[PDB]
Amino acid sequence: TYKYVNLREPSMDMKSVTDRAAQTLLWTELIRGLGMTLSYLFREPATINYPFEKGPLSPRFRGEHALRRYPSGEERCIACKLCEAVCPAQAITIEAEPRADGSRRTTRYDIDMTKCIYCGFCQEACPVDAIVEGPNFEFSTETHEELLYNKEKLLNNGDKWEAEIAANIQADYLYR
Amino acid sequence: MFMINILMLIIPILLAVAFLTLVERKVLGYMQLRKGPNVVGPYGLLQPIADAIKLFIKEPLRPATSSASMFILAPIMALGLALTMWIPLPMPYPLINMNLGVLFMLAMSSLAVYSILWSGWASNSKYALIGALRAVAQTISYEVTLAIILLSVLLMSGSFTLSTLITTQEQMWLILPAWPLAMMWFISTLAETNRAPFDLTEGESELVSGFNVEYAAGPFALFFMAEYANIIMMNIFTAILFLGTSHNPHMPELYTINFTIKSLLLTMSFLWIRASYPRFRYDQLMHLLWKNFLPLTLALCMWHVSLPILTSGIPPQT
Amino acid sequence: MNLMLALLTNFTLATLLVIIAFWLPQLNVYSEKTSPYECGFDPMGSARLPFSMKFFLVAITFLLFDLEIALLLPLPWASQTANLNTMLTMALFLIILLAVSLAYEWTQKGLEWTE
Amino acid sequence: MELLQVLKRGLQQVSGHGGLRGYLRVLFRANDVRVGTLVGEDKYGNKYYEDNKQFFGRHRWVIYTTEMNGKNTFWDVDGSMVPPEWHRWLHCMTDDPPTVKPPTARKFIWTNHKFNLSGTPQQYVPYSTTRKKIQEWVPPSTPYK
Amino acid sequence: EMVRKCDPHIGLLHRGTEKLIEYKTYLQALPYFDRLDYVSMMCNEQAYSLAVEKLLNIRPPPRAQWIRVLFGEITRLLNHIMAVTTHALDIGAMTPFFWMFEEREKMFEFYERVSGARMHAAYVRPGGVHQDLPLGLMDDIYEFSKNFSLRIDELEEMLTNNRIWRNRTVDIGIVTAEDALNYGFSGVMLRGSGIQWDLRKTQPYD
Amino acid sequence: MWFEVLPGIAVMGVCLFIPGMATARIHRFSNGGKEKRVAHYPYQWYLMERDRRVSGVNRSYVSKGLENID
Amino acid sequence: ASATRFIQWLRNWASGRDLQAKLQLRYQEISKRTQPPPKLPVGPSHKLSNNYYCTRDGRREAMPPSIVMSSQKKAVSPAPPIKRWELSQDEPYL
Amino acid sequence: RGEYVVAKLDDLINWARRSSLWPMTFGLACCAVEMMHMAAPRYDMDRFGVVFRASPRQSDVMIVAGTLTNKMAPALRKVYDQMPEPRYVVSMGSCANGGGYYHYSYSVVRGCDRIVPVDIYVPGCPPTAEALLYGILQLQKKIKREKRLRIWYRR
Ligand SMILES: CCCCCCCCCCCCCCCCCC(=O)OC[C@H](COP(=O)([O-])OCC[N+](C)(C)C)OC(=O)CCCCCCCCCCCCCCCCC
Ligand SMILES: CCCCCCCCCCCCCCCCCC(=O)OC[C@H](COP(=O)(O)OCCN)OC(=O)CCCCCCCCCCCCCCCCC
Ligand SMILES: CCCCCCCCCCCCO[C@@H]1O[C@H](CO)[C@@H](O[C@H]2O[C@H](CO)[C@@H](O)[C@H](O)[C@H]2O)[C@H](O)[C@H]1O
Ligand SMILES: CCCCCCCCCCCCO[C@@H]1O[C@H](CO)[C@@H](O[C@H]2O[C@H](CO)[C@@H](O)[C@H](O)[C@H]2O)[C@H](O)[C@H]1O
Ligand code: SF4
Ligand code: SF4
Ligand code: SF4
Repeated sequence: TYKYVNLREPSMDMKSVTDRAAQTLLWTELIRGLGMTLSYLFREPATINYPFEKGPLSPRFRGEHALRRYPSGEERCIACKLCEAVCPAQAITIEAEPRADGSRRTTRYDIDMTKCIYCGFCQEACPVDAIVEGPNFEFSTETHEELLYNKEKLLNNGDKWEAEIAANIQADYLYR
Repeated sequence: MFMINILMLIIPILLAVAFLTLVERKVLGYMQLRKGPNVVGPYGLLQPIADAIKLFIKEPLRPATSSASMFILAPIMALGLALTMWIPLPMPYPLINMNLGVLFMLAMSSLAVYSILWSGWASNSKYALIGALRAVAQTISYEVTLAIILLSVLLMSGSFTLSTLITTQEQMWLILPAWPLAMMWFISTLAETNRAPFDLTEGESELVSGFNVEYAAGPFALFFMAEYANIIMMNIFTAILFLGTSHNPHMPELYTINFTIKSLLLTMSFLWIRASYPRFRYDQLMHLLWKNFLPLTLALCMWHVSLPILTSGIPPQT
Repeated sequence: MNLMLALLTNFTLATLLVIIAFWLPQLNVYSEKTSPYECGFDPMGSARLPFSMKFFLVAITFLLFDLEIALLLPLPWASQTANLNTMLTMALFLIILLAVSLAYEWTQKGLEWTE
Repeated sequence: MELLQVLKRGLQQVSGHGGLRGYLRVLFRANDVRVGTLVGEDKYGNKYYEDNKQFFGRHRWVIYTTEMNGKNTFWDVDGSMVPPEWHRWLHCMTDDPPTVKPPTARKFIWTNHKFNLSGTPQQYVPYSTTRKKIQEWVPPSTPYK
Repeated sequence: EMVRKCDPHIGLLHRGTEKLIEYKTYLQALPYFDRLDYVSMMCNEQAYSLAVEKLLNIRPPPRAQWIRVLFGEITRLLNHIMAVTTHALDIGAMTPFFWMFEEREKMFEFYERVSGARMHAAYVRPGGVHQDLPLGLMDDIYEFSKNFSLRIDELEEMLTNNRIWRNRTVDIGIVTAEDALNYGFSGVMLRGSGIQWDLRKTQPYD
Repeated sequence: MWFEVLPGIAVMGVCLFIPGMATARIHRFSNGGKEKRVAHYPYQWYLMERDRRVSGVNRSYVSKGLENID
Repeated sequence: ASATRFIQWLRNWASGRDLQAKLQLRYQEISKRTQPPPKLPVGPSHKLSNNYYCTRDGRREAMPPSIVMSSQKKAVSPAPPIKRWELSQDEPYL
Repeated sequence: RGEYVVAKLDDLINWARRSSLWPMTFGLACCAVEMMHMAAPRYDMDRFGVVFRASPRQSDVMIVAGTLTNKMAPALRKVYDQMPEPRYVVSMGSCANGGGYYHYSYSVVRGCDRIVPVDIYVPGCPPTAEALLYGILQLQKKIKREKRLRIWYRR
């Protein structure tokens, strides 16, 4: 089915013709448009009072990255490199070796946050919930070098944000 | 004591202009479902001060290809002439009482156009030139109709003196016997002030910034102050012409309050109109005035010559 | 005097604002900064090249019409004449000939811009 | 009259903030003089408010502390001062404030939140976390040749 | 100001997307389609997903197909708000942009709630969608959809019968039905000239 | 809310009220408490110039009444 | 929602609509930001028997293209002519 | 005291410049859509004194909102040079920050800071409208820290 957006014939009875003459001379349809903007003047504005108020977000929000731990404090990451393999941007760089206790752990874990596209594939790929995108989006920096995260930065992010990250994962892990 | 009176005219003009910029941004904002400046000072009251200081400590640029003297002259003319427009205004007493105040205002409005033409030409850049030549077309569009609209109204006042319009409208606003002319006058002032939907010589979405695209910092501010001063002055002129305030010689401040309220609301209407409509095409502006207003203005001019004579109500010469 | 004093004060105030604007701020002038603006790419051809005027005929008509209002602006004074029969006839005569000239230019397509 | 009731609410805001001095402090710090229900306060002094009659997005807000981590934040406030436990509630990722549903405690979680440290001596500086890969031969310290 | 010739020079945003895709797996290449027409993110994902599902010879499940249509039409609303309001903003009518971008902001919330991203969701994938709708989302889409037609009415009150708007758009850029087909036009650029064509009707998907 | 636009309007209104009030009051101060004399036509200027001589203090606005005719 | 009665009347009149029935600002009709956990269904291949992958393997049913002609009676069209669209009965003319 | 005066004068000019930041109407790709959402009613950047102006001569900030390609690089540098000073550059999004998804392309500049100096880097792809607003407020607090007159006094 289709419809015509603009295929109508104006009527030619004297009343309709005068109605259009009054429209042309008295600007009635322009006055009508002024009414709409006037109504908006007296509507409450939609503006929120940032930074004292914040736009709403959901548990799935993809923000700044963080490396997580088990409740014992051991790192979850076991250097499988799945996140590195899937990263569409090649933003992840990893090196690994047996730890002094034999554990399979990384010695390098970098995320170039200026390469990253904040797609969340890395956290989908991680089999142990080690790498996540946290809820923080307020981490703009004054220098480029400050956005080249190494393992120490990412672990500090996890320790900094774990309280929120764990609750966000609790809310959404049953959709995953 | 006259020098003091001059300063008590132009210092307030510039302060009113600065806070008209804040008012416009708030009025547009709320009409756009937002707030507008409300952080710099309470309710944004210091925002005009911040912008003014910002611009005058910004680096001013003289373009490599520009004609230096004319580049500097044009903004000086713009603001100088804008302030000159205010001296014959009766609020209720003019600073300068002129026999032909209306004719003086017409002449000074024509001279102010050259601050657009010369700034655009002196910039020696294509967008600036295009903006200036749009000002030529705009002036050609409205100037003839604007003068004849005034003439038809003055056939009821009887003189070219601005203060006589107060006497003329002591019983009734001239908006009643001449609302068709008020309609056409009001539109002509939007074109005269380069205001939306006739903001063509700047035409941001088309010409980036048009005639003033090469201007920065203080020289640019002069053009902004000029335009906003003319917007207020032309609505005071509209209030005097068509919404005459009664004048009590012993309480002249009652006139000033009533007249100031009327002029403010007319200025708010300019912002309201900017919020509501799309922009004209500058050839469509020329056809609006010449093919619609001018035939009607000529007819109404004939009518307002005959009407006083046929009703035996010709006004006094004095 | 009052008039000349008022004009001098206005244009002196404007001049002082320009003097402050140029001498107060810190400047850093180099070639690229002062180059002509054209949306990021260098201009092609001088801005002094001829710019065709498509409303040239309306512009000439404006000159003739702009002199008509000089002839009409005295009408408020002319209405004080005792010889109102002649004055009203000549006032209407002048305005009609202005309307006839407008109608001629309109019907002859003088008000359409050259394409 | 309603126009009178409106003026009464405006004056209640001056008392609701503890007087003209308190009313002016919030007007100049936050450009907002609304009064809300105190949902809670965090260990840095940030106070959290709600008013569910306000529209979604304006129904929760924080008045930042005036001093955090040795920094004077009376005029300098930024969104990175909200700690993670309140971050979830303030952004409406959850309905429950940390007062009612406190986060799970871990011994490795930061006890002291830190705001954005860019531009300061505490800023992060990147470096390679791996040890040198090739070991160079060190010549003997004795002469013998 | 007569236009004697238009010579559009493009490539100022050419980023070798098509060469880059040759170095990605099919999953890794999906987010590149969010960033093509970056106002219609999920519609671009869907086109790529249908292509891969066709070469795979697999079919997405019915619920994913319904979610794809649902968010395809939410995306169409996103696109048309941007198309109309920025078009009006260029012609000088700046106020519809602000009224309608508040609606766009609320639709960005739907994107973020299903995917975690307001714009580049990477949500539609070959095989279906990445995650199921969070509980309570369809209620909120209904609340938004309930009020939206009134917002379109306000937009039409500002423009549709405005004489200034009509003067700027009526008989401007007329293209004939024959030229549009031969020049490779599609979508509204065909239907504006009377051609009765819409792939959702003639070559339906999902 | 829209009434938060009012403060800027009031400031604009006060500034625009000043020139009219100032001109009116400076005229009274400079013309012995009265309105400034308006002389659009030569006759009005003639009388004003005559008042300057009649005043005896070279001010056209110092009036002389019956007390000046013996 | 907090507008006074006169202001509601004024903006209702100016716009010609009843704006209070469809406010563009969200209040309490929106969902709670905390929800009960989901329990999502499984797919048709979640079975313990009669579920051999080789009977549900779409990729292995894809075939190389059929060669119709290579270089190693009535006229036809690619498909039947398209049926003419019918006018909408919801609202044929805008 | 000279120091007290220049300290207060620094506060005035710093306050005026950060309170009245006019970005150039300059956008490149997807990130410009979030920049549009900062001007939209929810965030209303105008309420901080942040107003877009088309002309570089009347702009104080360049927000590089999107991928910078090699073909575009000379134009971006041109309009940056044509901004009067003081001027600031905000790098928005991974593309502008360092190439992002197109870092390895033959046609993309690996970070706009190869072309212009950058004051603030806003991460994300795209950064949310609120994240960009956080970056602008960060720029304001940087301007507030400037010590031009204090350093001039001690020259
Ligand atoms: C409606 C009109 C509105 C007008 C608004 C007027 C602005 C009011 C606020 C004024 C604040 C004080 C001015 C400071 C801004 C100066 C610009 C700047 O940042 O320079 C940084 C420069 C920094 O210089 P620097 O030495 O540190 O380094 C620059 C050199 N390189 C590039 C190598 C590093 O400061 C100065 O050079 C001098 C500062 C002096 C401050 C006192 C100003 C005295 C004013 C007299 C100037 C002489 C000309 C006469 C002008 C008319 C006098 C009023
Ligand atoms: C006793 C005998 C009496 C004899 C005398 C009788 C005289 C009265 C009867 C004569 C008719 C009265 C009306 C005359 C007013 C002028 C009318 C007019 O000129 O409008 C026509 C004009 C063109 O419209 P358009 O459709 O584009 O083209 C027509 C076809 N060619 O349309 C336009 O102008 C469009 C303008 C667009 C820009 C508008 C932007 C502002 C709109 C809001 C302004 C509201 C008006 C407020 C006025 C305030 C006054 C202080
Ligand atoms: C292209 C060419 C167009 C030419 C058009 C010319 C149109 C002229 C129309 C006639 C205009 C004047 O019309 C004429 O005016 C005079 C006075 O003004 C009127 O005269 C009337 O008033 C005057 C005084 O005011 C009395 O002296 C007279 O007794 C009385 O009849 C005439 O009754 C009227 O017929
Ligand atoms: C005494 C003063 C008052 C009397 C009016 C005086 C002005 C008269 C104006 C011209 C009247 C006749 O001349 C004019 O001819 C042209 C023919 O090209 C017509 O113009 C025609 O094309 C133009 C442009 O599309 C449009 O105005 C209109 O669509 C159409 O009518 C005008 O409708 C007609 O008005
Ligand atoms: S979010 Fe995407 S681009 Fe960023 S590190 Fe993870 S997989 Fe790579
Ligand atoms: S996918 Fe997880 S466990 Fe594997 S390397 Fe990445 S962060 Fe470590
Ligand atoms: S950083 Fe991301 S959102 Fe921004 S332009 Fe690049 S791909 Fe688009």
